[PDB]
Amino acid sequence: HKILHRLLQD
Amino acid sequence: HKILHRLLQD
Amino acid sequence: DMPVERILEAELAVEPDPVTNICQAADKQLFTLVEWAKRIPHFSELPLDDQVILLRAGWNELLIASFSHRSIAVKDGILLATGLHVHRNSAHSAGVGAIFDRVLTELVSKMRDMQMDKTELGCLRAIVLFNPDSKGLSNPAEVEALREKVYASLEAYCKHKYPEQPGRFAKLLLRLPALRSIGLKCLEHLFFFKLIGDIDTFLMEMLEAP
Amino acid sequence: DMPVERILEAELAVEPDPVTNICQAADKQLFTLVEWAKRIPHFSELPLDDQVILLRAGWNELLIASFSHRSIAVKDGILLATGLHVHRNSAHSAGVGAIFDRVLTELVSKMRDMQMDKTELGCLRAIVLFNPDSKGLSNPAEVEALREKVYASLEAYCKHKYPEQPGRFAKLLLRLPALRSIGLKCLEHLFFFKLIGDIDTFLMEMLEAP
Repeated sequence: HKILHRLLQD
Repeated sequence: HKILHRLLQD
Repeated sequence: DMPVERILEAELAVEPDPVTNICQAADKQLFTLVEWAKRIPHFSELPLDDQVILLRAGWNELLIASFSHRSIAVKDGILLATGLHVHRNSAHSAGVGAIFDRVLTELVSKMRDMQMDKTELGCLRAIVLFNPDSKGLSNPAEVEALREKVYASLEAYCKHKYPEQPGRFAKLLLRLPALRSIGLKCLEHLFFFKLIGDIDTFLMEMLEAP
Repeated sequence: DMPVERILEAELAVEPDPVTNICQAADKQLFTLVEWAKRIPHFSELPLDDQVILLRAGWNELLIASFSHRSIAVKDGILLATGLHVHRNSAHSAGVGAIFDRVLTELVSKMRDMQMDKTELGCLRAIVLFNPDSKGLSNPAEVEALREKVYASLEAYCKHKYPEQPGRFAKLLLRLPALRSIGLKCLEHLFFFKLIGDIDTFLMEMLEAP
């Protein structure tokens, strides 16, 4: 789930 | 819905 | 007026391969459900057509609530009204382990951990019975008002019996979304079992189109 | 600690054929959803894997809650975040009238009738965010404790702002089962739209298997 991950990281 | 009806009537 | 004593009385009055067994038990419990509903204050005074609507909308959630609470002293399993215990491993090997586990973890275990009592159960079920969102109702506002009375009576009973647990009332209401989702998933399974026809008449009527 | 002021702040910070339009708007709102979640107290302190689990479990209900409340001054229709109003008749003639009507009668109209305010909305959404029944969570008890804090703060806010409406807190929590059932039905439709492929990447990721 790359998009959600990248957005949660910053 | 005969069964439910008959049971609700008495 | 909606006294929790009468609701308790209603619960006490009705006290008694794995998919086949679950189904037989459910059919049998549908007859008992009607007898229970008639003991809930003001329900029998509703127009006959509305009583029908409410029971057809709520039956599966009402049944799930009962067998879950019946099963709270049971380890990893469910006590059916027929006297038969169905365990985890048995449900897993019939291909229904996922839904079974949801009931166990979201309902049974949480009922056990808080020690939900029979008055609390009866009130939650009466709230589910008086569902003002049910389609076709001749007067939805009358049903909403009966719902409001159950949960006002429930809140006062929790604050009195369990004064040291201020969050308990909300905790009870917050099992209802889980109950709704599990009820919907159960219905999908029942329609599939009906399709792969390897189901008694009252359960069958409940699965008919309106 | 879970102050309703911060939850309100979170809501205010994010303020902005029909199935295609609904989908584009939903994709766009997924980005905003992440920004909202990070403003809800204690959420960003949860392990990254848990934050992921909670958002994947709750996203569709969180989005439905927002567009319903946005639409309360709208007659027989829905205000999308894109600025477009979708009316009843339009949803009916696209073959999605049933689900549209449920949102209107079970959510929009009931939010309007009680004048649900933005703090109340934000709290209900934070309760939906902190769902301790989400599968895979490394510590479900930590999520449950954050849920408990939101609804304790909500109950105190209702008793203070609306002291003449003692049933209001329960009334709020009792829209959550409707929200859950409508969220499930929406998901079924989205999987069908994905199948009859006549959907942007974030919405698509949300519909992927875990």
